[PDB]
Amino acid sequence: KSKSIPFLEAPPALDGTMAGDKGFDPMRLSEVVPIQWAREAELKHARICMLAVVGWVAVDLGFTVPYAPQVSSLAAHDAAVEKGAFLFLLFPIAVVEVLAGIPKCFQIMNDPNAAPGGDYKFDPLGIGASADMQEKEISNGRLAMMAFSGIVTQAALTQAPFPYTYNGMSDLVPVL
Amino acid sequence: DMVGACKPLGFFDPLGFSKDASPASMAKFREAELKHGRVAMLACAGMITADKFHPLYDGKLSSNPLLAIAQVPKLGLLQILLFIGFMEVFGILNSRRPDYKPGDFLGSSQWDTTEVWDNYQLRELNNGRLAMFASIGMLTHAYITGKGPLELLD
Amino acid sequence: SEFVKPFNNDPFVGNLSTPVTTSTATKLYLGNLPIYRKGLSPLMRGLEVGMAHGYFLIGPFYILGPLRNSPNALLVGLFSAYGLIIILTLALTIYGLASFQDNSTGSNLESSKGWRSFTSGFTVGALGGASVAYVLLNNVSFF
Amino acid sequence: ELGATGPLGYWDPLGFSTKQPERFARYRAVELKHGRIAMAACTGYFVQSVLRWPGYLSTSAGVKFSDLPNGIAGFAKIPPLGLAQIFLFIGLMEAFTWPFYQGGLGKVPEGKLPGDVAGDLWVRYSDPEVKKHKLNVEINNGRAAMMGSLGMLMHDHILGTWIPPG
Amino acid sequence: AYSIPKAFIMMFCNVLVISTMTIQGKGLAKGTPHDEMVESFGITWLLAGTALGHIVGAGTILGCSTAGIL
Amino acid sequence: GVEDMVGASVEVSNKVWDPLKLSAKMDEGNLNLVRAAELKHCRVAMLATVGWAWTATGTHFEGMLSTSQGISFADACAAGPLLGAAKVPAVGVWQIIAAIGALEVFWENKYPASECAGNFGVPWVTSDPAKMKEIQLAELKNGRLAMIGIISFACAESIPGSVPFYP
Ligand code: CLA
Ligand code: CLA
Ligand SMILES: CC(=O)O[C@H]1CC(C)(C)C(=C=C/C(C)=C/C=C/C(C)=C/C=C/C=C(C)/C=C/C=C(\C)C(=O)C[C@@]23O[C@]2(C)C[C@@H](O)CC3(C)C)[C@](C)(O)C1
Ligand SMILES: CC(=O)O[C@H]1CC(C)(C)C(=C=C/C(C)=C/C=C/C(C)=C/C=C/C=C(C)/C=C/C=C(\C)C(=O)C[C@@]23O[C@]2(C)C[C@@H](O)CC3(C)C)[C@](C)(O)C1
Ligand SMILES: CC(=O)O[C@H]1CC(C)(C)C(=C=C/C(C)=C/C=C/C(C)=C/C=C/C=C(C)/C=C/C=C(\C)C(=O)C[C@@]23O[C@]2(C)C[C@@H](O)CC3(C)C)[C@](C)(O)C1
Ligand code: KC2
Ligand code: KC2
Ligand SMILES: CC1=C(/C=C/C(C)=C/C=C/C(C)=C/C=C/C=C(C)/C=C/C=C(C)/C=C/C2=C(C)CCCC2(C)C)C(C)(C)CCC1
Ligand SMILES: CC1=C(/C=C/C(C)=C\C=C\C(C)=C\C=C\C=C(C)\C=C\C=C(C)\C=C\C2=C(C)CCCC2(C)C)C(C)(C)CCC1
Repeated sequence: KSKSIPFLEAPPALDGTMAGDKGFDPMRLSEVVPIQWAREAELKHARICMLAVVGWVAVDLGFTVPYAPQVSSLAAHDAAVEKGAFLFLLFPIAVVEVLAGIPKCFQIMNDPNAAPGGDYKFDPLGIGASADMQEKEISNGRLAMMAFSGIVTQAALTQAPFPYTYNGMSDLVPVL
Repeated sequence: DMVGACKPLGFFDPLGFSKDASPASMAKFREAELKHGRVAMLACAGMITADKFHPLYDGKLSSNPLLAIAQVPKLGLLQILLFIGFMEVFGILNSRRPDYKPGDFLGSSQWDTTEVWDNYQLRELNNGRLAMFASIGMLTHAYITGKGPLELLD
Repeated sequence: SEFVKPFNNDPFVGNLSTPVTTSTATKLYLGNLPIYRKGLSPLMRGLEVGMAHGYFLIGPFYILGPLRNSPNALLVGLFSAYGLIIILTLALTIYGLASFQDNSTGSNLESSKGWRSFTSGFTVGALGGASVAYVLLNNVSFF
Repeated sequence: ELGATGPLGYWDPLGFSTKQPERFARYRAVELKHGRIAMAACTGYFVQSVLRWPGYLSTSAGVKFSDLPNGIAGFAKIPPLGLAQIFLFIGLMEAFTWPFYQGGLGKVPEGKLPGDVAGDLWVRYSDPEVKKHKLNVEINNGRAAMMGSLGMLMHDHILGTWIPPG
Repeated sequence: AYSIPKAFIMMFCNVLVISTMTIQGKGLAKGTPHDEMVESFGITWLLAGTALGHIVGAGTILGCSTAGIL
Repeated sequence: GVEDMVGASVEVSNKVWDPLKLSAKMDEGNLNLVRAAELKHCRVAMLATVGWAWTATGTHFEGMLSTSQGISFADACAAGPLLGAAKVPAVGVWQIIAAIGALEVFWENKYPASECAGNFGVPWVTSDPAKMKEIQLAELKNGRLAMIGIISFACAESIPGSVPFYP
């Protein structure tokens, strides 16, 4: 029985070696998608959403680079596209993806002796790849995914400052 | 025995008939059943097509089935009667044959038939029954309203 | 459920017992046509065939002839039918002469006397049928 | 062991029956009774939302079946004689027709099931598996119906219509 | 999705397709249990079922919008 | 088994009442088929009588039957049963008959009429054979009266003054 859903049996592929494992796979994607591919995708989305959340919050608070538009994060995409300097953020993304994801993706698909998904060996400071720091990475990334989804769909809906709620801190704190 | 039995009603025979009747009587009953079904299917198809598509006779004959036949010339009726009579004398000779199988102008007792043949025969029979009811309904509607089937549906 | 089987239970004869070839309707119609009917003499076979063909031979010449739009359209059609029937029975006679060279049986289409009787019946029947069709088309106002 | 299956198996988050297993029969009787009245009330709400009887509710009064709303106001707009008739009908049906307790409180029939109040003339499934499944769906529908009926009652108390704002 | 009628129609079409579908002779309408379908086919049972459910839902929604029923 | 079947109404005769001898020459399967037809007529007649009583008395839904055709239940109820009905879209009528046909196809495949003489899969209210036969006889008598009642109602409304009362 899975630890997360106590009325279903966990898949055999999940086991307990992977970081962030909680037996949560009710519809068993792990049989139709390789777990390493799924983990690489999970970590990629998690990292992109962490960066997106912190960048959105910074730009909304007002942290702006010189010569850039002085706009909120909701209109920042359109403003940057109009002003021009937004393809040079795609260019490093282009080289990183084409020269690290495609080879790593084909290694995960084909090679048996390949690094696990989301492992680029990126440890400049040597902080450590412990299983505590992988669990923390995964938990923060999942929280950032949900938080970014909420932030975008609330900012577009309400068109308000940082809280992205209609009333403000009053909705997070009804006592106010 | 025969092929007519079907799922919705089973062997439908409330009023005897089948028992206490000769094999010749049973063959006559099935021949009449198949003839009625076939003629009724022809009548239903003819009425349905001639309601909205009647190019013959310069398109002047009415869509009413009970008046189109009145307007048809005498020679056409005589030729139709001659054709039907020729088909019926062939049926009579088939009856006189010693290996008659009620309704089977194809033979079909001289080939290795299986249950699919019986199923298709039942398909013919049930379509004939449905057409038997439908054609009489069409004629009664034409007499009552004066409109044909599709004109009534309009 | 096979419906095409060997002809007369002979797989090695060049034929098949299809519904078209062997069905009861085909057997009845063919066997009851005059050329195959039982008990008919060769004269009677020829007579029936003759009237059947001479009745319809007039029509093409009458309607689609050169003198269709003429007062003598039907007479010309009948003369054309008579000429075609003359050619047909000449063909029949020479066919009998070529095929049934030596024969003494008679009363059989595959014999000289029987084929001569068949040709005679065909000639008389065709002339009579063409004449009857002429009379009917003259009195077409009846129908 | 009837009641207990589903997403959550036994579910006694305060341990009532665990502390007092002798009272499980009484609690089952009360649950079934509440579920039955709840199913009746929910069906009444759904069917009154669409269909209203034609005729005078009372000739003496000026109120028809069509003027009543579907809620507390609808129940309020009934003559006191009609309300008393409803009350005594419920009283007879619950005291002499379908008494859950043979005698006093906490005295449900030991031979019969806790909610076995129907007489001889009733639908009975002579199969243990089918009977168990049908009783399980009975009690579960009772739970869902009574939660939903509390929802309807609170919505109609607050706004006036059982359906909440969309 | 915008309208509650549209959501209801799409959900009903998806549920109907999932109930009445059959893969290799196995289906809920044909008395195959949910657990056996889940083990035999996996999430391919939901993916194909909901894909065809969306196709038929689109067909019926567009037809009803054309007819003015919606 | 004409005597085996339940339905002998003591009011008309202590035994089976078959004046024209239509069951004298009949098969057991066809007897079951005829009983199934009798029961289906009975059950349709009771429901039709109750529907007539509800629609004629003024009972109707609160709504519109077709948004694209400007129809309402109140108009059908005000018109009357014979008319109001005529006042329904043909598409809705075909949908009703299609649902009934789906139910009948499923039930006849599951419970063939000749095999089961109207005994579908609904659960039974009593297992005592005496009460079982009494309930079956009561069903048949009520359904016979329902047939007579629905035809009487039809003749009353279609032809005025054709039944003494017509409540
Ligand atoms: C007139 C046409 C006709 C004929 C000759 C037959 C003949 C036959 N049917 Mg029947 N049948 C017919 C129409 C006909 N059927 C129709 C339209 C249906 C659809 C309901 C059926 C449905 C049916 C089933 C389901 C079965 C048969 C079977 C049979 C066979 C046994 C019963 C028998 O002897 O009936 C004798 C019939 C007659 C002598 C015809 C006249 C009957 C009375 C006297 C008058 C007409 C009745 C009534 C008043 C209808 C007209 C009123 C109104 C609708 C206009 C036999 C070959 C059974 C079979 O083949 O088993 C092997 C079988 O299983 N039939
Ligand atoms: C094949 C094409 C063709 C067709 C359709 C026609 C048609 C015609 N030509 Mg001809 N013609 C043709 C080629 C053709 N021609 C050629 C190649 C030449 C050059 C030599 C001519 C030169 C020519 C002349 C000089 C004249 C005609 C004329 C005619 C007309 C009358 C001829 C006649 O008496 O026929 C007689 C035909 C028959 C006795 C029998 C025809 C066959 C029958 C109907 C077939 C039935 C088959 C049946 C369905 C089988 C199954 C039956 C079973 C189921 C029972 C007619 C319009 C005459 C006219 O007046 O024109 C307006 C005319 O003067 N044609
Ligand atoms: C007597 C005899 O002889 O035979 C009988 C014997 C026997 C056994 C009794 C039989 C039976 C069966 C019977 C009578 C069964 C009856 C069952 C019944 C009557 C069951 C109601 C359920 C209601 C529920 C769950 C309500 C949920 C309600 C919910 C989820 C809500 O909250 C409502 C709501 O959320 C919505 C939906 C919309 C939202 O905007 C919000 C609101 C809050 C408004 C037989 C066999 O048929 C015949
Ligand atoms: C053996 C032993 O020792 O103990 C055993 C035996 C013993 C003691 C008998 C037991 C018991 C019985 C107990 C304790 C039962 C408790 C029952 C309980 C607690 C029942 C609440 C109902 C609330 C309702 C219906 C609320 C409606 C609310 C409605 C309709 C409202 O809308 C109210 C409203 O305010 C709102 C929400 C908003 C406002 O805008 C409008 C208004 C003002 C209208 C136990 C538990 O078995 C323990
Ligand atoms: C002196 C006299 O009468 O003069 C005149 C008066 C008048 C009025 C003018 C006339 C009339 C008309 C008449 C006589 C009309 C009669 C009408 C009559 C007799 C109407 C019965 C309805 C029964 C129903 C609807 C039963 C439903 C029953 C249902 C749906 C159930 O609950 C049963 C069931 O769920 C259970 C409980 C258990 C489950 O397993 C499932 C089943 C389905 C089995 C006449 C003809 O002119 C005669
Ligand atoms: C719970 C179910 C129930 C049953 C089993 C039941 C049985 C009987 C019997 C048979 C034993 C008789 C003889 C009878 C007679 C009358 N009932 Mg009564 N009745 C029930 C319910 C209601 C309700 C809700 C109302 C009501 C009424 C009246 C009036 C008044 C009419 C008028 O006002 O002109 C009269 C004469 C109304 C009322 O009290 O009106 C002031 C009203 O609202 N009844 N009622
Ligand atoms: C036997 C009962 C019955 C069932 C089980 C049933 C089920 C479903 C389902 C499946 C869950 C759907 C999805 C559906 C959809 C529609 N039904 Mg339908 N329906 C039934 C009965 C009637 C009647 C009597 C009418 C009707 C109609 C419509 C219209 C069009 C409305 C309009 O015209 O605006 C639409 C779109 C009306 C109609 O077609 O009116 C011309 C109409 O009168 N239905 N119906
Ligand atoms: C089968 C069939 C068919 C066909 C048909 C046909 C093929 C027909 C034909 C027809 C014809 C084609 C007919 C004919 C007739 C003829 C006649 C009717 C004749 C007569 C003649 C006569 C009468 C003669 C006389 C005479 C003589 C003999 C000699 C001397 C002179 C005289 C004149 C005296 C069809 C397709 C429809 C389809 C269905 C089936
Ligand atoms: C039936 C039959 C058949 C057939 C069929 C078909 C399908 C078809 C046919 C066809 C044909 C078979 C045709 C024909 C045609 C013909 C023609 C087309 C002719 C013409 C002619 C002419 C035109 C002539 C003229 C003339 C004269 C008359 C004389 C003098 C000279 C002249 C030249 C002037 C068979 C054999 C199989 C078998 C048996 C039966």
